[PDB]
Amino acid sequence: KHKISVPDVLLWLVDDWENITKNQQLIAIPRNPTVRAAIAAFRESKISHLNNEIDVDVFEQAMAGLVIYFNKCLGNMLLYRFERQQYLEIRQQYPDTEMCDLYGVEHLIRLFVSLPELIDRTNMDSQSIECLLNYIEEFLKYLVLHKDEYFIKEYQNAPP
Amino acid sequence: IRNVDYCSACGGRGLFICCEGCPCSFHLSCLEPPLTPEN
Ligand SMILES: [Zn+2]
Ligand SMILES: [Zn+2]
Repeated sequence: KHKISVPDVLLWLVDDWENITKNQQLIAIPRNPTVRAAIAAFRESKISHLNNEIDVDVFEQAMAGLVIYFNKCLGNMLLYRFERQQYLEIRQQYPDTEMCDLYGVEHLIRLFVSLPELIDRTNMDSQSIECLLNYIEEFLKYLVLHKDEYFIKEYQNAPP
Repeated sequence: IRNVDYCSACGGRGLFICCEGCPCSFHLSCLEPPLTPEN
């Protein structure tokens, strides 16, 4: 409804802010692993622990909605505007692949960090927002648990 | 109908696609079709 708990390692996000904008750099965005390959990991991580039918149904609904939701948002309001011309660069390479399978989970966590300010634009009920923010913060924790192969380690200082 | 100079999506400058219903002029790259003059 108003609050998340970003664990004090993703010191990364604001760094992400600097390079793309001030210390001019870029992320070339054919990526492996992709968003879709990590949700389908955390799902398989946690869904082995949920007990009742209610829990597994709501988890499945949220995850499917999340792949589709990252799809529909990734274009219009998830890029720093320097990864914008390069977005046009990549939009000509792959024309037959959905946006939910070309980016690593570093844009997804931008969604995770900006979600509550978006649930404060809709008239959801307390349990919808409660379970939603619970799941995404658990995802942030799982990501900081495995950031070896998930986050990038270098930046692509590229031409305009 | 006076389209404001700066971008409607980020705040930059350049040539943008005009809009009559609203003086909103987004960058040709700041839409959600990512397109050059293609379309
Ligand atoms: Zn408008
Ligand atoms: Zn723009």
